Amino acid sequence: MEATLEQHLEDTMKNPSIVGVLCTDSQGLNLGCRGTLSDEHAGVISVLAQQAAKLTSDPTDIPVVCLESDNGNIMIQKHDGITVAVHKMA
Amino acid sequence: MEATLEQHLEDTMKNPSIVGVLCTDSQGLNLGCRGTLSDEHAGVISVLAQQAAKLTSDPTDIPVVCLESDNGNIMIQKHDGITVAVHKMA
Repeated sequence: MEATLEQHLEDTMKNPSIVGVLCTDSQGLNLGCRGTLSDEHAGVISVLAQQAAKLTSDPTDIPVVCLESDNGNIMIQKHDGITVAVHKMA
Repeated sequence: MEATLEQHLEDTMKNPSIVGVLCTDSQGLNLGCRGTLSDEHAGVISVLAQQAAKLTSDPTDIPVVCLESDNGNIMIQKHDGITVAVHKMA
């Protein structure tokens, strides 16, 4: 099959609770984003993921990072090599 | 009253689910720790807290950071000026 990140970001945003999504490589390159998460957030998202990884030794035990505030929650995890951040309200 | 951080760390560790605790200032200075969290983790804990703060504008809306993996969960939050990390198993 032929799948694109752009398609996947569109699919993800169809979830009514998801208000933003952003993907980066391990050095903060913005691979694509929608909604509340934008170019200015990619570096920070990548640093969070890279710092979290330092707090573990494997096997493949990559910690999920969650951020919670009045403006909702952001979940950051690696999937198939890339860093994925999802913002939900609450 | 006269309270010390050392006393507070001892108190915190009495919680049977808490296996580590560490406090830092905003630049990673280790103010005190017990259990699974030690000197080597203070810089990372501080960076996580400082990066999370960049993902918000106030008032006093400091995001709590959670890390979850096979080795449990770490919750990082500011309290009265300092960064506090607590590690629980699961």
